[PDB]
Amino acid sequence: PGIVELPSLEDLKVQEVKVSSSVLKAAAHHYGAQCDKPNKEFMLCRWEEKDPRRCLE
Amino acid sequence: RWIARTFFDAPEKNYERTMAILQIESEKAELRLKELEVRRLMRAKGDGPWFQYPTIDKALIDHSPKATPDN
Repeated sequence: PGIVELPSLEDLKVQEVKVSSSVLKAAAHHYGAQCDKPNKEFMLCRWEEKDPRRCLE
Repeated sequence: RWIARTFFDAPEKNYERTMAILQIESEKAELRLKELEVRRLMRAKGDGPWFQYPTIDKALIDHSPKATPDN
């Protein structure tokens, strides 16, 4: 069958949010307040098209 | 002559009866052979409305926003 296409590590490297789970859970509501206006573009992309390797931008 | 007049039938009556009756049963025989040929090809290919055993009804398939994004 037709083989799969995957993006290489020339693109899959964003500087990660290297904080742990405690502070990331504690800072939740203000993260929803100031930011998370443009994340719904990402989440709508992910729910309309069921394909990661598409909405990675 | 009196016996033929009061009891029996004309050969016209019986003759046209035979001819009509052969017309009727020729229709019956042709429909019967055509029936079994239609049945054998309809079982073979399945295009007809007879041999359609019930598959899944898709009305219960309700697409919606789920929990997991990759379904």
